[PDB]
Amino acid sequence: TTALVCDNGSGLVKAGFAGDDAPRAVFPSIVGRPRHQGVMVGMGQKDSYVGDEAQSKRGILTLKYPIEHGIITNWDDMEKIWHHTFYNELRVAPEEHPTLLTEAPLNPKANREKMTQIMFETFNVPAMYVAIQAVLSLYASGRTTGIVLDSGDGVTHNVPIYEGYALPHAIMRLDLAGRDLTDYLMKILTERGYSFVTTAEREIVRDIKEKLCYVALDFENEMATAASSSSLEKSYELPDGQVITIGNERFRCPETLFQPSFIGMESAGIHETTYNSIMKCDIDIRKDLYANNVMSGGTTMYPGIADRMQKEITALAPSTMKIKIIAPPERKYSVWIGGSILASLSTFQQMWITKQEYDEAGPSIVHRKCF
Amino acid sequence: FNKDQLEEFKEAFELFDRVGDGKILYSQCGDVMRALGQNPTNAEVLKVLGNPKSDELKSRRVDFETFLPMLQAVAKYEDYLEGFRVFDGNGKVMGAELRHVLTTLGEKMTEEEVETVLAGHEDSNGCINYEAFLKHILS
Amino acid sequence: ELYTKYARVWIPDPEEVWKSAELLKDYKPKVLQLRLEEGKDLEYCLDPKELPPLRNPDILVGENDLTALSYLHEPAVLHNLKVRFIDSKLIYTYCGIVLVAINPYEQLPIYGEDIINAYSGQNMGDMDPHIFAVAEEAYKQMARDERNQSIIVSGESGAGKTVSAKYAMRYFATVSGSASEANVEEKVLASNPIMESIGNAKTTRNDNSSRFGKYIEIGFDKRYRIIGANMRTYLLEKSRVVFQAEEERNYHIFYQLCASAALPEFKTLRLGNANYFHYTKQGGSPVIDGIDDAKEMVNTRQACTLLGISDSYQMGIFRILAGILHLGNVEFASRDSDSCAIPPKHDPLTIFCDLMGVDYEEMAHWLCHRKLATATETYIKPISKLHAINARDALAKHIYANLFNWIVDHVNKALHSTVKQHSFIGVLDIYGFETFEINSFEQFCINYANEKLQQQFNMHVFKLEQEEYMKEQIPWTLIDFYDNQPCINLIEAKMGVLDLLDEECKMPKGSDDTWAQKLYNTHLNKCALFEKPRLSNKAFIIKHFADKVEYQCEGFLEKNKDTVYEEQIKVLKSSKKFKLLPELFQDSKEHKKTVGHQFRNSLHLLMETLNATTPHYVRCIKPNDFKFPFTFDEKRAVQQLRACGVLETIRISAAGFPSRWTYQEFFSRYRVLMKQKDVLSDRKQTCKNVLEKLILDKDKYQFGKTKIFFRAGQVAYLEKIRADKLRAACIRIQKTIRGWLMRKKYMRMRR
Ligand SMILES: C/C1=C\[C@H](C)C[C@H](C)OC(=O)C[C@H](c2ccc(O)cc2)NC(=O)[C@@H](Cc2c(Br)[nH]c3ccccc23)N(C)C(=O)[C@H](C)NC(=O)[C@@H](C)C1
Ligand SMILES: Nc1ncnc2c1ncn2[C@@H]1O[C@H](COP(=O)(O)OP(=O)(O)O)[C@@H](O)[C@H]1O
Ligand SMILES: [Mg+2]
Repeated sequence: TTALVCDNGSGLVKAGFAGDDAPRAVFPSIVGRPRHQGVMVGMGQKDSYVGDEAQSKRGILTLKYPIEHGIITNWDDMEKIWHHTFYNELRVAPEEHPTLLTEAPLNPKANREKMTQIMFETFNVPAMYVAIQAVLSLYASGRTTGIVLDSGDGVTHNVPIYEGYALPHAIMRLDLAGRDLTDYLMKILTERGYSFVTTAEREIVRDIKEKLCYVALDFENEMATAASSSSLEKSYELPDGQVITIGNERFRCPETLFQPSFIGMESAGIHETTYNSIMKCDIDIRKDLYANNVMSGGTTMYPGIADRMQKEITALAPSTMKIKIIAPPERKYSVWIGGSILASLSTFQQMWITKQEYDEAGPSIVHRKCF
Repeated sequence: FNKDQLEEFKEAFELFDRVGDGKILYSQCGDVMRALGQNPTNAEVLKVLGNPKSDELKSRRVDFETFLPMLQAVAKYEDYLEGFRVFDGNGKVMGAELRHVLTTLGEKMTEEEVETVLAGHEDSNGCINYEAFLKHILS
Repeated sequence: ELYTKYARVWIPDPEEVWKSAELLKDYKPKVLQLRLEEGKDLEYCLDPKELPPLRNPDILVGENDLTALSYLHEPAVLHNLKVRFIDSKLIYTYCGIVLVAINPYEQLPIYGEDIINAYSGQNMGDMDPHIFAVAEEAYKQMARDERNQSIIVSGESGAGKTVSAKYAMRYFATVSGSASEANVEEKVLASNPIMESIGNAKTTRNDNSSRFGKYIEIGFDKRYRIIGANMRTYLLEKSRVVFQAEEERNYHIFYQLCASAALPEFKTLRLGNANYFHYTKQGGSPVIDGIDDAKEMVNTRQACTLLGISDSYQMGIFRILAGILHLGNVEFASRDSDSCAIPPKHDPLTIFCDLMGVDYEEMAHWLCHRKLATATETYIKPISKLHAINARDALAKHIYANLFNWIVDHVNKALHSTVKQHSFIGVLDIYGFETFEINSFEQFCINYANEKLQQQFNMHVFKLEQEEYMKEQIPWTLIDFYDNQPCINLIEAKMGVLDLLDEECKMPKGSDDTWAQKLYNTHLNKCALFEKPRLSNKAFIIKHFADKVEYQCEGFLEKNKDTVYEEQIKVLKSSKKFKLLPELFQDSKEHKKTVGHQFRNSLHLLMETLNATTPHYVRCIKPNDFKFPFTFDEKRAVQQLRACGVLETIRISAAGFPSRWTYQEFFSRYRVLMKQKDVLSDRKQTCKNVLEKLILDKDKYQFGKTKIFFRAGQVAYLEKIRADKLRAACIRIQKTIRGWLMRKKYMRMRR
């Protein structure tokens, strides 16, 4: 039978069957509960809402994410999201389909233990695996050498890989995110005198970010030009048809990814953590990790981020050794595409954790097999 | 062999001497043995002759005294009947089949020899009473 | 032992694969002393271990059943065909149930009506072998029992399959009473040159090798009289459309079409000389010796017109083939490392558009880019030149396979007749086993298909003989199946060669080197039938039923890739200019499936079509390489007999009880051994004493109720001891008569 392939971050869940080329079900990983007194009788009140309901209803609701930074923070909502995914959205009984689950590297180990334990106990899935989100992007990009820069909501990490070997001593992990880009965008918009205080408002600001941000080819030139001209300034409509102008702040928000000092991290941007990750590994390898840079996950999709890095590293790195940046349009789904590829290899079928080997060994076996 | 036997055999041997030297050829040895009552095969004849080569078989001459040990060596019924019953079960044998086996297997004889010995022994069907033919040729 | 002086043995020679000799000496447990027609007296030499194959006695040689022979081995099967074919000129022969047919090049008289009528009453043993005995047994089974009947014909394409089918069709037409009702025969034989033209290609071993299975149903009314016919086709060599090894050609119809370019009709096609195009050029060898391409054309088209194809459909088909040829010449220039483009005003695509109707711009864009659709949104993604090439070649293969299935189904429209069919007899022509100095994906698929047919053949023979032992009340456990699941599980099953090849197609940066290097872990030590050639890492060896066969990987990955992008066929399907192109692609994963997986499905349908049925077999062996009206050349015939599984049917049956005798004929010769002391009232009881006394080991034979079953070799043993007892009697009589006639010469001489 086809395996299921499932990817969940703190943003969208992505799910589908292995061997398919695009995910069948995509919905925000949100669980929502009603915040107002139900007044109507026979309203049909519902214990909780999941994904697209929690979007549509949202104004009546309050909206909560069960994952902070790849770490599942409360399990009962995660279990609800999986239940909604398999029964309602895929509509396929999980007893019959091996399942593939995806995670950021250097997570708390218990997260893998519990994520396994729920699959075997609560869905009786016949077999399971876990993969690193960064590894699966190379399959989607068609390479066995490169440094996978991957950033969605939640975690941002670099994993270098050379000829199918990963290099644990060079893995980098950070907590800039589409989320802390959103919360910074909310904070800074207050200077234009617009305010958003609620989760459902945050889900507005996220659409403002998704439509209107772009990454400055040079920061200080456009910081001058926005002082110089209205021509940069772009306007947008709230759900109710009130309309707002936004300024330099639309480029200025993803500038934080290059300078985390703005949010108030002392860290260096994804460019310098890319460079330091390369520098952490052997000079024999390094030219190949300059030759392939693979961008994954949604936050990479800000227009012009690729050109900004291709400038920034070329300025940083040794002058003659050429740099290239590889940023396939699919990349928002590349981690799922990679899991589709991986779960349909015939060599891989050996390597699913079986129910037997769990039942002997308890959840801990996952630490032996998966990584 | 006693003196009388040796005398009869020597006389017969000398009758086969076509050169007057008191000798026969090796190739005549079998013929002399047969005239004297032996029935050796060509293989047996050549063996008692010492497997002679063609040239000495046809031209080397031996007197009676050298021939004699060979005659001795060669000298030293129900099977015969079953052997004829092989080619039958009404007690007959095709003349064509007997001719074929005598002219094509074993130590092949000539067709004229077979015609000569078979003359008058086959009936109108071309069948030979083999018990009678055998008794006749053993008499 | 069986060896004794004045015994005969087969000795190897280069000039013909064996030579007959006689022993001058007894053997003993070394050297043997041998008699030969030339250099008549020789040392022979004994391997430090075997003996030379002992030779069958001359009562058995020349019989109609090759398994009636007592010693079964390559020499005897060579000899017994040789004798009839040159000396008798009797060509049909039986091996077990399988019918061996040796191609004459002279047309023999024997096929005429009078013999057909004479066969029509007579069962499988009642006659000498002939094609009508198979066609009759099939017709009798169908009439005697509902179950549909198959005939299966195997060999190299030039071994006369078509003629062996054609006469079987005459047999059905003539016997069925059905001549008035329909001509299938005229239609089948007028259809043949079309499917030869599109179906066949030169293969380096011979011209006009058919690359596909061709299957024909002949349908009957419930009154067992012919309605009509239906074709099917299987196992087409989809890979050959775009790639050839050296000294091979693409399918004939491309060369025929290019040679026809002189004609005004095809002017618009702008076809160049046949080696201008990239699909035709690669074999290097654009002319088949001995044929006029353009003159084959006029018969091809006459066969189409006679088979009810539109005069304008013919130009449609040629317009499409010309489309494929123009398509191949498209050449991609890379924009970047990871993206590529078609250059401005590129000629062949400009012509391919004016042939097919589709816009230049949308083709040129879609060839350069894949489309991906998520549920909500869509991404036009660029693709590397090395991907774009395999896309174009996949589209070329997909067009050709559809055009072939359309031409076959229009053939069927002519052949098919509207009475509802009660049942059918089906006649199948397929390539036999195939091995060349180099072997490649085409041969790996051919050999897999062969060995899967061979499994059904084995199981069917094992059923028929477990019947024959059951009827005659032997214990049937005495004989055991012979099974090549251990090899099919290597080719077919998961973690098998085809599966690791599909995996290496999709895995990133896959290559032939990493495919072989991934095979050698899993199989090489673990599996008894997979073996590595010692001096190389680009190659692997598989033992089939027939032989060991070495496959080069070098080409082997590229040929497996198929994927066809949905946009690129959707563009064609939309095309305005003429009917047929939309007609081809009429009603997925089918675009994703690899060539080896499409073939693995096609063969599995062929197997379901045969396993519905109780087959009959014909094997065709081409007895000399040069088309001589009659010659027999043993070095060729060996290779045929191995490639057509006859030698394996024999090697299997030699472990059986192949040699099988009536109690009356057993008296008929062997009363000579039987002492008339013992010769007794009851035949079934009499021999039980004699045989168990002559043969001291009881395991070597069995008493069937109505027949006796000997192991191989002990019939000729009984014949030897009979010949000895006959010789002993011949001695005793010749001894007597020699002595008598010498005494009478002495009477003549004295008196
Ligand atoms: C007071 C401290 C720790 C905690 C409050 C002490 C408690 C006791 O630790 C837990 O066990 C709780 C929990 C946790 C959650 C789930 C789980 O299955 C196990 C543990 N883990 C967390 O809250 C992590 C989550 C995390 C961030 Br984001 N990135 C990370 C990168 C790698 C690993 C984990 C993380 N977290 C926010 C922190 O550590 C913060 C930054 N730590 C501190 O300020 C220092 C001064 C120590
Ligand atoms: N087209 C886009 N442009 C800019 N940001 C986007 C775009 N699409 C999604 N995002 C942001 O990226 C994050 C989602 O990233 P993603 O990798 O899909 O999450 P996950 O890691 O859960 O799959 C969210 O913060 C979302 O607002
Ligand atoms: Mg992600």
